[PDB]
Amino acid sequence: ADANEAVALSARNIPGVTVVEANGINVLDVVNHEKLLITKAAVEKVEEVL
Amino acid sequence: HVKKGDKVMVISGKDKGKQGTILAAFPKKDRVLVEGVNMVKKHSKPTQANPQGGISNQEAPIHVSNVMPLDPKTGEVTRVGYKVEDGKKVRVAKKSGQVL
Amino acid sequence: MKRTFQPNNRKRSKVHGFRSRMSSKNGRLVLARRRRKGRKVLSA
RNA sequence: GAGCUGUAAGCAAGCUUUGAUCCGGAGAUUUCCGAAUGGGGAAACCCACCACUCGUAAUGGAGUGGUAUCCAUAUCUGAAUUCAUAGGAUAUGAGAAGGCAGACCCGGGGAACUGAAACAUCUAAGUACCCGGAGGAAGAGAAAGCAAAUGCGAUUCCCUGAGUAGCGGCGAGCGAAACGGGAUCAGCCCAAACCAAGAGGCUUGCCUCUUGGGGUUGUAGGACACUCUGUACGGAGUUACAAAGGAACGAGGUAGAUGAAGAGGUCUGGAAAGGCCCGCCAUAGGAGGUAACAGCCCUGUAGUCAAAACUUCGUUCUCUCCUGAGUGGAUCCUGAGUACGGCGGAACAAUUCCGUCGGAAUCCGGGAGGACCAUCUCCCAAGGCUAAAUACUCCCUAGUGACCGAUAGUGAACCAGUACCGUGAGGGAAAGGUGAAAAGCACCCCGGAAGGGGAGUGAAAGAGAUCCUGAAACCGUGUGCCUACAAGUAGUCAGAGCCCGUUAACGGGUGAUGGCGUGCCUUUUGUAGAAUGAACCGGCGAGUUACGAUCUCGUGCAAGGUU
RNA sequence: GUGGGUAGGGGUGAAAUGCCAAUCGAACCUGGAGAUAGCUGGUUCUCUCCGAAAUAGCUUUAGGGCUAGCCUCAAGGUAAG
RNA sequence: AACAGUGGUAGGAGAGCGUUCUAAGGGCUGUGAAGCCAGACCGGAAGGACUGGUGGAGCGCUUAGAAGUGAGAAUGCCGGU
RNA sequence: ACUCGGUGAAAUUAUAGUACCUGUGAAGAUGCAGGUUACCCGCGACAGGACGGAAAGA
Repeated sequence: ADANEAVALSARNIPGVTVVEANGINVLDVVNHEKLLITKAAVEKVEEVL
Repeated sequence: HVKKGDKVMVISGKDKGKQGTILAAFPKKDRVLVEGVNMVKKHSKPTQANPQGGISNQEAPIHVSNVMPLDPKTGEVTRVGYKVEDGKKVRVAKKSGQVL
Repeated sequence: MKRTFQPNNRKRSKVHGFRSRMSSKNGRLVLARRRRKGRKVLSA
């Protein structure tokens, strides 16, 4: 939703994982990464922005 | 991480598995002379030193990352750490915790 | 430890020499240009 | 915190855990030339004077300081002129003198080619270039404005207005501004008029000389006269706001410290970081190295720290300094040869610049809104100072490329502005690769040597010093087929004989004889030509990018579409 | 012989090419400058479909340029040719 | 399927082959990569494989993207002969 | 000059197994047509062609 830091620090070293906040999603990092993990709050934020 | 006079063990190369004593160190090149390890045969001409001459049998320096010290209590290879005992920093053995 | 060319020709030094180059703004411009290029030898 | 005496060999002699080599801060020494400055001079050198010191019986010799010019401040004297003054002398001056960063900005001077198919102006262009001044930035700056409104209110920079208005042999072309949207955002001080003090001419008065208060203004303010209000416990500050020193805390910069986890087994191999079968760490899977492709081998990385000494910023204390608001408006001030006019060139009713003569007003006062004449609307000239937003980087630190990879990329990956060329200004190259490690060939043999053949090292010696790979031209040795009665752009189609045996295919090599057949490119009406070019081989070598115009196709939305 | 002087829209003092560093009817070097040229030469892989012109009118026109004529691609009219 | 057609310079239009790089997916390769040499193989062309030798460490396939994009001629420039 | 021993360049150069005659032909045929001659390879001379260069009229 709004860039919590514990999740950003973890998975920073895992070689295939990228963490972004709600207003950072864009076409390349959605198409490129096979799977999408999203929190229920980020779903609401993306829905209300668009 | 190792210096002259240390008991080490070779990890990589033809002599992998051998263990010996450091005789010299070359920190300007990260090379090190280990006894009984990486023996060469130099064809030396007759000259003032060694008047008759011949084919020698000496050691040659290997790379310092090919060798690791020995843990004092187990005898296996250990990584190096640095503690400060008495106003003096000492190399420690990560595997156990003993000095040198 | 250098190379010398005509170390006896006085007219050469009085025409293309250092002290003649330093005697007018144009010669000083010449010396500045040769220093900018990086020449080993300035003037005669 | 253990080796060290650079490259970089060798060969000697030494230093170092009572702590070297090395890295960072602060110091010391710093020959000679060079602005070069005691005088001279062909830069790297000659020759001096004064004071002190070393040395000689003395002359001769040596060492250490001072000795240029201009400017300023004085002090004396003081050419003409007596003082004065030019000057001279004397002193005191971290004054200024030159360099550069081929960049950025102020000022002065200032081309030509070109284009306009020609040339008449213009354009190129206030460009190139030259001269002077600087600063880390620089002029620019707080309305005698815009302009016409419900007005905004210093300057500068970006978007838009707009390639519009306009200027243009109105042709090429040149080319605005205001409004609106943003970045950054503070405005002040003096003169003048009045008060107090001393003097200096004047007779006191008067009147100027200075010093302290005073006051900075336009739907005028100040002086001035009178009211409250103060001189502090409040405010401000060295960045303009007059002016002006220290001390403590915090964060940086210039060395560094610490820092997780695999020798996993096994296979090939010269070597494992690779394959296969297993584990671990991760705020660390950036990067480089190591005998092949490493997270866990090394240096490291993430995260935490660390400074004796210099510095760069902040915060606080300390320090220093300091009144405002009213009523009036009797009487004075609000920036002198200026504002404006003529006279010429310059520039070019004309327009301005500069000179060339003139020459007001001044609050009931002026200046403006293209001219003049009146209405209304805004402002207050002839004094000064101001940061920020912007321009550029010779340099230093950390990084990044659908950038080059040794004829490329800097001219220069290598002792490159070098070697060479020129009298000089100046011009200006070529040249990277042993191997993981020198383990860089003891010894034997031929040879004067060079160079070879063994032996040996090495995974490789056909990796042996211009030593990775090594193509083509060019030069050779051996051999299968043909060739000494034959006339030819040299091949192509038909075709015996001989020799082979393939990516097995109506196979490969060579070819005695027969038919046909005037190279390639460019150019031209037309070439085989006595049109043109190429000795051969290799490398390099030419329709791009930016901004406008227009057309087609695709996508989105559609009378709306877009920032 | 030695040491010197005159510098480029100048010198060699008007009368002489005899020249000024292989340069002279205007020296040389760097820059404007990748100047300009209607003149000259060159422009690198392949196949498929279609396929010209060398004629008239102007241009101070001068082998250059513009308008018609002749080629190709696309969309419509359609069946006019 | 049935007809009809397929010479070509300037020129117009169409479809493709190769090269370097980048992105995604998939892979090769020390039991031997790129490069070099040879061959009697495959496609309509540009071209592409497969075997053997040398070489001794990197390369390629699919789909997109971007170009310093392909050489026999310039009295081209540099080297070798 | 020539032979022998030593050393050793340059202009030029599309490739080339490069005869002659009579014709044909964009300039003048070695390379086109028809015919006639000619065993293979050199060394020394000539100057005929030399589409050699000089020239120059113009």
